[PDB]
Amino acid sequence: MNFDKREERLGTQSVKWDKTGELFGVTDALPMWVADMDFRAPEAITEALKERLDHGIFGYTTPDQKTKDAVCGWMQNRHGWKVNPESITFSPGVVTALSMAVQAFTEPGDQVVVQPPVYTPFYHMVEKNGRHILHNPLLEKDGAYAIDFEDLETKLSDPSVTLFILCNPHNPSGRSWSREDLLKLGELCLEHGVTVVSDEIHSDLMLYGHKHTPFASLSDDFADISVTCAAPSKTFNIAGLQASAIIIPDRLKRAKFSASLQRNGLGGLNAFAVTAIEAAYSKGGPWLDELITYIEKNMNEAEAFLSTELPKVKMMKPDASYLIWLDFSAYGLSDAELQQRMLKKGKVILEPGTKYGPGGEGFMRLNAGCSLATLQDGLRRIKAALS
Amino acid sequence: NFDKREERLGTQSVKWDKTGELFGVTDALPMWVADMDFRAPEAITEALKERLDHGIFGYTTPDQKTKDAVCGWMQNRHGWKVNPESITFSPGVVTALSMAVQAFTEPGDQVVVQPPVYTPFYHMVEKNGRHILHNPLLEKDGAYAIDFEDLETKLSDPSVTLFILCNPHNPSGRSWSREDLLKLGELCLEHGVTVVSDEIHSDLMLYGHKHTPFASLSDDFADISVTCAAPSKTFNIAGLQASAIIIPDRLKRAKFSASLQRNGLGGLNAFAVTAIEAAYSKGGPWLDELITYIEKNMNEAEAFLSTELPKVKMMKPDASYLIWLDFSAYGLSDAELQQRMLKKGKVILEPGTKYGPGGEGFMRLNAGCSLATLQDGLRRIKAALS
Ligand SMILES: *Cc1c(COP(=O)(O)O)cnc(C)c1O
Ligand SMILES: *Cc1c(COP(=O)(O)O)cnc(C)c1O
Repeated sequence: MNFDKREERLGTQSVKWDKTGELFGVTDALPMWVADMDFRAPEAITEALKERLDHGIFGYTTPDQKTKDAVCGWMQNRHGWKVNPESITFSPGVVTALSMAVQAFTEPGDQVVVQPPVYTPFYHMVEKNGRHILHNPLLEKDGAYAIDFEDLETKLSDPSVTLFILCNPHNPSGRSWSREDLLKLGELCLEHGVTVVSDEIHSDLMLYGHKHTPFASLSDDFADISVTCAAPSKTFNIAGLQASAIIIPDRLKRAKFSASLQRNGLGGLNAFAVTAIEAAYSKGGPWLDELITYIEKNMNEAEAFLSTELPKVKMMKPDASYLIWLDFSAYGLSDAELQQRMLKKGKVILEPGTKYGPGGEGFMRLNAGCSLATLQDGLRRIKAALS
Repeated sequence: NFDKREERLGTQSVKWDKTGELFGVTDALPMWVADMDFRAPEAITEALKERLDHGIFGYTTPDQKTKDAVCGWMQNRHGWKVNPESITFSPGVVTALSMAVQAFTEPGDQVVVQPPVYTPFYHMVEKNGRHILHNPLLEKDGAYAIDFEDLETKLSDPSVTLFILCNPHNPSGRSWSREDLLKLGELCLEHGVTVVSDEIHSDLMLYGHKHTPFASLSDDFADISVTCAAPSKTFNIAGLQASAIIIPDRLKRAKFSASLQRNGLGGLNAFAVTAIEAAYSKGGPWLDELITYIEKNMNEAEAFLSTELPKVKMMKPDASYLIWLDFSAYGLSDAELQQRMLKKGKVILEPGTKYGPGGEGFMRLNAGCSLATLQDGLRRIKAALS
């Protein structure tokens, strides 16, 4: 493949490139914010979409035995994890699945534990459904995030806590939790009667031979209290297609999740979604393995550059994915001022760290899912941003 | 060109590939679920190729020119002025109905519908802890009419908060008159009921029938209505999951958005964003060519039914490609009618059962197909009835 190839994305109705005016107040800044890549989907996906377009009929389209086998086959090949086809419910996206899972496995007024800072919709899919966020803040220990197990046990044992949403890899930072972290979390959740939603959407994008451990893979018991959200969207840059496989080995939990879909008038995938998730999990491998190497070399360049040129900026090197959580605390600036210096003076758009709630103060997130050249330009824009 | 023979077996089509699971047969001609056996308009497939060639499928959002396409259609096809601020995108009309029910009622509230009607109307009320209240349709002159005296009684009940209008009405394809709609609006305005109008059959007006959007009739009506429109039935693209929901009243639009956010919805897929624009922008003449082919298909059905199966009363539909067929005069049970159709004739209709009360003795025949496929359908219906 050829990730250095320069793409024009202006005028493609791209949220990342075309909605900067609406969302940031600038038209002339390099977009490096929302988590989508600047790359063409693999040819293995587009071949098969063009094939679906050629048939020319776009009526009611359903996933089938071969769609499920591509999901199962992929999880066994990439992650060593056995999934029965029957475990899989499709969804138009993982944020939808987060919402459905909240509605299915908790009551109005329950508490849901998350580990902040974290992906913003975790807050929204709990708060907007009249459930309550209880935070288990992560600890910064040695330029990497660690889980605080003493706080978690205190939080998980309150009787109104019925759900825990795990982000693994964690967004932001790209932290890949250890087997032992998951085992400790799992046992606490069994003990305290807490269903686990595992958001594993970044889990294919593992850097430097970091190993992903799907929570549900660890025991029967874990499998029976888990809802794993997986998707080709981050892995193959096809968020645009609204395709998710949600894995729920417990029949009763699956039926409750399905019921939430039915109630809200959902359960269909669009016809392109159905082609895309079969092609992606069938023939995506080789392209992913070239993307990892490409992202590794992008991450080595950002680390090289910041530690040399910007020594007050502290970069968490991610274990996975193409998003870099960056610490600008040392500059003593408001989040309001940091962002204006990036927007007006560097001409670059990063995600402001306050988006991710407590612990996001003084950080911003940088989308390194672009050609080396675009990354080098953006790094220079961050330096420029700071006098 | 609608006479081209089109292969749909092996294409993950619910209609053609899910018969074994849903009807217990794989050797029958499927003429049940409401999608067509035709290629979409070239105006949509050509714009789809453009987005495919660009080769990147990240987060894609509707823009002003998407909402303009929608306002262009409603102005050009209907004479309805729609401000872009009024449009909220949804992945589907069933999704919209669920959202409307959750946004505009309380649990325990009663929701009026006119049976027999599209099955999801019942599910999206009952499954959400709301109560279906029937305003049954009367058969008069072999066509449906509204029972306004019964309707007035029911809209008066104070726990009734929502009316779900099907216009055109599935099943039957009935296109409600200006007069019908003015009287319905008056009652809901009188009794503080919110009107959800499913208008998804509204662009396939046959034989000079004219669709009247509820919302178009006055500011009073606009402001209590939720209009669910889509290109999906009109252009055979239900599998691109695109729809446009028109809420002129800003407060009800806010509550409807809030139901979409709450459910982690709001986004359209990249192809839907393309498809809805192209369809409402450039689909006009392909649709006129389709109205004409449907009209021929209906004429053939009426001619064949009046001559070869005169016991069958066809409701000639005002709109869409779905034929509501009364098999009463045969005296088979609903269950024997379906086993005869599926096992003897080896053809699949929608059993009128599923549409609720007023549905017994009926089945719905899908004529959205080549005249050849329809003639094979009618031949199999006659074989089933011997
Ligand atoms: C980007 C992202 C998502 C997005 O899910 P969709 O399927 O695109 O709705 C969900 N979770 C995490 C952690 C993400 O980073
Ligand atoms: C087919 C049909 C629908 C389904 O709409 P989607 O866009 O597929 O959700 C809704 N309403 C009526 C009356 C229909 O006939």
